[PDB]
Amino acid sequence: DDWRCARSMHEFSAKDIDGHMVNLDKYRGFVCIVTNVASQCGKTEVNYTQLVDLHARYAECGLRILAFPCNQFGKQEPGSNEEIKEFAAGYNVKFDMFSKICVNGDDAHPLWKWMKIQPKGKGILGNAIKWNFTKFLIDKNGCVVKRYGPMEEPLVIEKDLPHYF
Repeated sequence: DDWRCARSMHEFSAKDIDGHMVNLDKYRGFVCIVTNVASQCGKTEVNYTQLVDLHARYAECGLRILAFPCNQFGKQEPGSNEEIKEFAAGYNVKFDMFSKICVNGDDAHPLWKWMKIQPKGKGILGNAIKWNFTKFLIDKNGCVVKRYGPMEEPLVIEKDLPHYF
């Protein structure tokens, strides 16, 4: 449980959707949106399309997006990593797709256990991720700066990006 004493997203690693181990310190210096995704939710389309739009408009200013598939919410991400990769490609995703994980419970990926206990990572009701497409905004130092619920369209994050983005 070394995740509990971490102070930055940059202290974690995660397998990408192709199986390559990513050291998240590669995001040092970048503003990041971290989100749990699913292919079989009613808002799947609006979330993917808006995240792609944010990335197209702000990648050159240093925005990065880390999408973590998760099957814990209505069994709405049942497919294999290869299937999910091809699904995201259908929305023209060019940001970073990760291998499927859990976000709640003791088996949750340590990055997610950590984000949920940060001062700005707590939800409106409590810490647990409530459904697909929760979003966390992470600053260039790897700290959580804001959390957005499943009903928040990604475009709501845009105003919270740095004023010179």
